[PDB]
Parts: sequence; structure tokens; C-alpha cells
Amino acid sequence: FERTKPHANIGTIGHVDHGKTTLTAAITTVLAKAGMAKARAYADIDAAPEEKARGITINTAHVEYETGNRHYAHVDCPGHADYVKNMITGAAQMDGAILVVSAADGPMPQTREHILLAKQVGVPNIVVFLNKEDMVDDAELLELVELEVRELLSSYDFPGDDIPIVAGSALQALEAIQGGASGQKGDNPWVDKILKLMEEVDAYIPTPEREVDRPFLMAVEDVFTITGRGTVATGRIERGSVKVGETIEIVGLRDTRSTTVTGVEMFQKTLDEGLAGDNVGLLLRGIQKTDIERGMVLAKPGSITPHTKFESEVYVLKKEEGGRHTPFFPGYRPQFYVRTTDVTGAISDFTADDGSAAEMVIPGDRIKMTVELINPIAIEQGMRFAIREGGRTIGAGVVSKILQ
Ligand SMILES: Nc1nc2c(ncn2[C@@H]2O[C@H](COP(=O)(O)OP(=O)(O)O)[C@@H](O)[C@H]2O)c(=O)[nH]1
Ligand SMILES: [Mg+2]
Repeated sequence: FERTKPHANIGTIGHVDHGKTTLTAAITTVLAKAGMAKARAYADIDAAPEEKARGITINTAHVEYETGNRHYAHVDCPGHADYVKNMITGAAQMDGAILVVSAADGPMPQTREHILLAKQVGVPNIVVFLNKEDMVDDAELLELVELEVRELLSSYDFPGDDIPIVAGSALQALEAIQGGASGQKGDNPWVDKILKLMEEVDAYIPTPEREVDRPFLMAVEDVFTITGRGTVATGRIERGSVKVGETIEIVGLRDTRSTTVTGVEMFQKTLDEGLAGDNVGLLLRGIQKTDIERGMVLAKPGSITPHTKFESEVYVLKKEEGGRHTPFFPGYRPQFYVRTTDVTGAISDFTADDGSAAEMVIPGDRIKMTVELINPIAIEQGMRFAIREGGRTIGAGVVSKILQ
């Protein structure tokens, strides 16, 4: 028996004015007829609030709803910049994305850019809604837009042959419900296309693995000497779990070493097991406090490795949001905040979206670049980091490819 329906995190991406917010409203309104959502008006979702987090401001609407199969958290954002920042900082988990493409316009530059970013930041799967079908009276033209979108997806290494594409009209489905449509399949053809979209989302976007089932990872935040037999390392477990008696690795800054966990402690609790989300103190056999420091991580052995050089997608903050007025440039050497500590690094090999070399990336823009750190640290694809100068965040990045 499953006590709770499965959960996924998704969002609407795509070019401005293609219909992302109207589709979000239509999904909540159609599912509200079944009792599975609070209906959210376009005007409400469109007026997305500001959210600030770790020095980065984004405008994001959040809606929740469920289908018969799965519960969803769904993000929608007003502007292209909001998507760039949300995807690079990972402010919303995206287990998949609904790409909205207007059938009247076809793919546009932010269609391409949002697919690029979805690939680079690791969004697993995409479903497409080909919106504004009411504006296109020729089935021939709709098939040509579908093929163009499949080719675009394939060019960013998504499986363009397998991605579900559902055509319809978010605006006509909302108007149909307003005019009395029941929300039952077969009652209205525009509502049926929203139901079909959510059937495809349910079937094609995988439910994420539970965090406690992934390989253990904990960033070390503080360290204590209490007995002569080991050091207590404290932090918040990011994923997985750790049990007394297990071998773990200490990764980053010094050569990788293994130790046995001989105790797990929380306030007023002596535990056999620490779980993802828990703030814990772990007793590490044989480790001296001098061997271990902030910036290191504890991990299931072999599950994460130390690295110094990687490709990343980087966003440069505008002065208005707390950054600097000056562009990032090759050989700039700022600080990289990697989970718990600054590491000096140098940036290089700026690569524009068309593959050509770039001279700089200006504030408010994003680009692919290479980072080389002065010291090795545990790095994996999808890891986020901040770029800092004097403790203020001036950029944000996500690891897209390990190089060394
Ligand atoms: N004809 C038509 N207009 C639509 C449709 N969906 C959205 N629109 C209109 O297109 C404009 C942009 O839609 P919006 O949802 O704000 O786009 P977003 O910028 O992608 O969030 C609005 O005026 C919508 O009413 C549709 O299916 N058909
Ligand atoms: Mg919108």
C-alpha cells in the first residue's frame, strides 16, 4: 500500500508569449474539475512573486496539482532571465519539463536556449505542448512544426524521436471550462488535449529516486575532537543514508581516504542510521581533526570523485541584483563557493551557444565556460556553485562536464 501518491517536480519552459502561463492555468483548471487541484487564474500565475535565495533573486510562480497517478509541483516564470537563473541555480527541482512551443510561431530563440539549458543542467525528460493550435488551420503545417521541434530536441541530445508532443490550445481549454465543460474525457476536445498532455507527463517523465536511496553524501561543516579514537564530523546529509559500521570516503582537498563510521548523533539521540535531510554528527574512526576540514565531503566510497577542472554553465549577476557591472573574462580568477567553502579558480574557454569562442560574458548573460580550481574538491555533474568576490555572490554555475 502506498500511503502517498508519487511526487514529481516539473515546470513550463519555452519562448516568451508562447503560452506557458496560460497552459499552467489550464492544467490547474482542468484538474480542479476532478477535485485534484485548486484552480489558479491566469492573472494570478502571471503575476509571479519575487523569491530570493543565497543572494539570487528570481520571479517564479509555484502551483501544485495532481493527476490520478502523481502529485506535481510545477514552476512557471515570467521572463527568460528567470528561467536562466532558476535552471542554473537549481532553485526548482526539474524532474522533467513541459516545453511550450507556439504552433503559430514555431520554435524561437528561447525555445532553443531553454532546451540547451535543460540538457546542460540535467533535466531528465521533456514533453512538448504545441500550443495555439486554434491559430493554425492546416494539419500539414502542424506536422512541420512538430518535426522542427523533434529535430531541435535531437540536436541537444534529447531523444527527439521518443518525446511526446501534444498539440492543443491552452486558451481554448480555459475558455471551455469557463463555458461549462465538465473536465471529463470526451466532453470537450480542447479539454481532452490538456488531459492527454497530463497522461503523457505521467507516463514519460520518471518519478525521481528517493533521496535516501541515492549514494550517501554529506558536506563537512564542522569538526570536533572529543575522544582520542576519531573525529566527530557534522553536517546535513544531502542524500542517501549512513549506518554505524559502514565504510565511507573523505573526498576533496587531501588524498581520498576511507574510514568507518562508528557513531551517528543528533540532538538528544544516539542513532544507528543517519538519513538524507538529517543534521548529524558522525564519529569517524582513526581520523584526526587535522585530517578533515570544511569543503571535504563524506560519501559512499567511489560514488563521487575529486576533480579540478570542469565545464559549467555560468550566469553573471547584474549590478542591480548584487553583482558587478563588469563582464567575466578568460583568466579571471574569482572564488568558487563549493557547498561550504571558497576555492580559488580560473575561468577559460568561453563557448557561445553556436560553438564559437567568446571574448567575455556580460552581466545578465549566461555562457558555457571551463573552471579550473587550485585544489581538488568533490565534483559531479549537476553540482551547483556560486562565484564570489569578497564574499558577495557575483555569478552562479552548474557543473555540466568533468574534464580532469
Ligand atoms: N490564440 C491563442 N492565444 C493564446 C493561447 N495560449 C496563450 N495565448 C495568448 O498568448 C499570450 C501569451 O500567453 P502567456 O501564457 O502569457 O505566454 P508565456 O509568456 O509563455 O507565459 C496571451 O495573450 C495569451 O492569452 C492559445 O492557445 N491560443
Ligand atoms: Mg508567463
